[PDB]
Amino acid sequence: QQIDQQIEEENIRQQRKALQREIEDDVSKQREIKGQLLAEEFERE
Repeated sequence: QQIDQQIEEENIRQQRKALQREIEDDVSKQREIKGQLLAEEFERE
């Protein structure tokens, strides 16, 4: 039974990555939004 659950302990060490993927979305959006907004700043002059 301990081995059965020793394996589960590793199964659980194996959500952070999906948040990491999200981290990159956060980065891309803000980076590109700054460019979109500067393009808007000119359009809005």
